[PDB]
Amino acid sequence: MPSHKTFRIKQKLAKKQRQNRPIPYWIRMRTDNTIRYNAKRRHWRRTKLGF
Amino acid sequence: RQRRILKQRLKVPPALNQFTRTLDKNLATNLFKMLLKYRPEDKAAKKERLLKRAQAEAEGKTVEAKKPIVVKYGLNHVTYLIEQSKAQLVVIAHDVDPIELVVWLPALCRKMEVPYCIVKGKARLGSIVHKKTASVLCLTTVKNEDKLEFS
Amino acid sequence: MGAYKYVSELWRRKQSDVMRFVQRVRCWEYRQQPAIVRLTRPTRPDKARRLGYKAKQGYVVYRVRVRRGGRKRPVPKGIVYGKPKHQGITQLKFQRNKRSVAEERAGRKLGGLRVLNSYWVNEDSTYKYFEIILVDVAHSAIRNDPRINWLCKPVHKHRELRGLTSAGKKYRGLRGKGHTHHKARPSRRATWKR
Amino acid sequence: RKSKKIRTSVTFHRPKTLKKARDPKYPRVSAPGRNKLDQYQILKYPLTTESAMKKIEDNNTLVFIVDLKADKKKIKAAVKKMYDIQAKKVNTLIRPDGKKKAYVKLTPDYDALDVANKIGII
Amino acid sequence: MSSGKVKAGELWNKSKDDLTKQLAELKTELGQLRIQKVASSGSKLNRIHDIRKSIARVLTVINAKQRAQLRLFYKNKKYAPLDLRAKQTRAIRRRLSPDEKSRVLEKTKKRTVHFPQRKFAIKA
RNA sequence: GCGCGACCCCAGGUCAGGCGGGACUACCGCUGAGUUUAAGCAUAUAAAUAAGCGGAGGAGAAGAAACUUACAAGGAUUCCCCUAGUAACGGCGAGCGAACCGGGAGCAGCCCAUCGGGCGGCUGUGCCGUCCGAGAGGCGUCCUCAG
RNA sequence: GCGCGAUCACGCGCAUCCCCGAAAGGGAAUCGGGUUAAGAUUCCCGAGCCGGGUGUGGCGGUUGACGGCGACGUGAAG
Repeated sequence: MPSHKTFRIKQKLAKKQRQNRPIPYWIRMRTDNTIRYNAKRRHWRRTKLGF
Repeated sequence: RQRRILKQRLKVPPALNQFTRTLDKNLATNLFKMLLKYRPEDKAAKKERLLKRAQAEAEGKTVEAKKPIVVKYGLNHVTYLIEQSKAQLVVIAHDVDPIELVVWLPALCRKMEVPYCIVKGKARLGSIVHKKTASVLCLTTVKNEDKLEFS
Repeated sequence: MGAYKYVSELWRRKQSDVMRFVQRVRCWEYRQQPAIVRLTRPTRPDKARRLGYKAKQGYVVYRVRVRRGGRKRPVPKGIVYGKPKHQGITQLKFQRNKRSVAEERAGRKLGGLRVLNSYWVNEDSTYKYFEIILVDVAHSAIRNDPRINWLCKPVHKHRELRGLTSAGKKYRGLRGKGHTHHKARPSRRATWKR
Repeated sequence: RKSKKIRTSVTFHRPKTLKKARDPKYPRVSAPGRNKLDQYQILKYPLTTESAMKKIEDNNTLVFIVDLKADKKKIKAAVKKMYDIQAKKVNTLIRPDGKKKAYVKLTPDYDALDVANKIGII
Repeated sequence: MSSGKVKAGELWNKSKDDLTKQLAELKTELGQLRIQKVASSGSKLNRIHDIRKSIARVLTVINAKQRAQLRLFYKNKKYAPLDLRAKQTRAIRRRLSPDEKSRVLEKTKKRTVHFPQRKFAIKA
């Protein structure tokens, strides 16, 4: 076996994974307004992945 | 193995579904009236030749000398030149479906005493009226120095 | 006038003389041929010549085959479920006519064309037969003819479906004008039930 | 030459067996449109990680990050043009980047070390 | 030159031959700003923005030239499924362009239909 | 008792040219419920709603009388206002429920029942060169006359 | 018709179609050693083989193969 292989789910899962990163120190500074608690940032233990 | 091989439409159909019944339609029926009989075409071919030389004797100068000939093809023009009583001989094709298109003329012409010939096939009537299409009916309105052969 | 009167006179009399023979014989064909038939000739040129027939490109004539009877209403053998003023399966008959269904079928299959008008080409004992005129919008010959370029206008696409055919006006009650006609004109949904 | 008199006996003389003729096609004249030059740049940058460098030394193989409508034949061509080297095998991965990580093993005739030096990479 | 460029007007006044050498040079240099990303310099910032534009300017400008050229070659001849996009753009706008209105009022029963007037006096 | 080339019906392909299939919020066209009400309920009512389905346009749709009519006149068609909760329907229970007209909004009457295609030429919504397929009637002074 | 020859370009033959449908039915070919923080029968090092696809020569043979009672062993379209 592969480790379920298909590129077409596999890439998009990897995109959401790259998309779930911290906000970049800068966008807090120039800035308009917010306690910038980003927020769409998701976790290995809790809630559940979607497509 | 060998011997025969021979003969599609007698034993291996389907191969054509529309037309077989179309032949059966011509041959069979039941049924009440109406269209049949004459042409041994000897007396077609003379009519056809004296229909070709009823478009094709056309001269007709600027001057009212004599314009010779008219032949007209197509059902409505043939009806109206019978009704307007100067058709000198009309021609009917037997090969007409809808039949309804040509039914009127044998009754109509015999009420005008205009003679009518019944050529077997529609395409030859269209070619010999010098169309580039078949013709269900045609007329001569005025022949051309032929009167004796026309009578 | 002309020759077109005789065939018109015949077609009155479906049951009689040459017309019952020749058209019962063309039903050997009509049963054989599909529920789309395009043909290159009108069966009735008279009622082509009086519903809009000019031979000219973009014109087609087509025969449609529609079942006889009413309408039968889903679901049988899992039946409604409701009080009996509203129970009905074969009892109801459509209040579109069988002529309009033929208009719909035809315009669905020839989707780039629009129904002009339609006529009657008989019945046997389960099929009712129509022949329908559909006229191209998109080609120059229809456009450069002022007797038939009114169809081209974008408002007139899919006109059979919105009931703007002659058949669609007639089942909509728009045959009268006056007295009576009062619930049909301008529309069966017209006042919004105020 | 072949006369349909032949053709008539051929339809009569075959119970089933199937039909037959074959035929050509041709273009018009209104000129189909579209002149193009649609080009992607397969190569995007030489990839840089500690794991690439050891691969430079140990086993003569440069490491690029490439496009996501790569293959191995286009990269085996792309690398060849732009760096003047023959490449012997190419190994291809989708990455958690969304990007395609390609290990390109080169000929010993021109070594990854001094191929690299003029666009240094670690 | 040896320094970076460009203006829009400068590309326009260059030949097809010149601009592609310019497009050539630009990818090559861009390719450098990729290895120079490992360096991370602020010069590779400003420059990697502005080279991106210069590529876009060369790519557009050549496309215009080619469309213009095609239109000039063909205004003599017969043509276009492509310029036919542009004239319509599209299905709604194709419906609005038969044309309908002038043609619809064209023919049959039409000369005397309205009030007459002034015109007759002028020609006196 | 027969083969062939050609006309004419059907069919498949083919590339061309042309259109259509999905969308935008409601508006705008068939099929078609029930809760509910009638203090129950089955006709009736909720409701030709909602919903489902299809399809159009910037608006649709409806249109120049086989009309109204109850007289003696009007004079295509929508819509607004009211005619009216009248007429008519209905356990004639509960409820249902208009039209003619009348005055406005705005007005308009017409129309059936040589065409296109291909190149070439142009100042390409066009026309020319060409090749191809396919309200009517007679007479009369005249008044009016395209662009 | 599709399918195939066929080189010069062209004609000939037939019956039930065409994709998806198992990463655990069926199936062309790889191992051993090494190395990485993290891969590995996947890269390397050694060695092997397959598949698919053009040339080359050894010759085994030539009016399409000898031997061994035999069994059996050591051209080419329709």
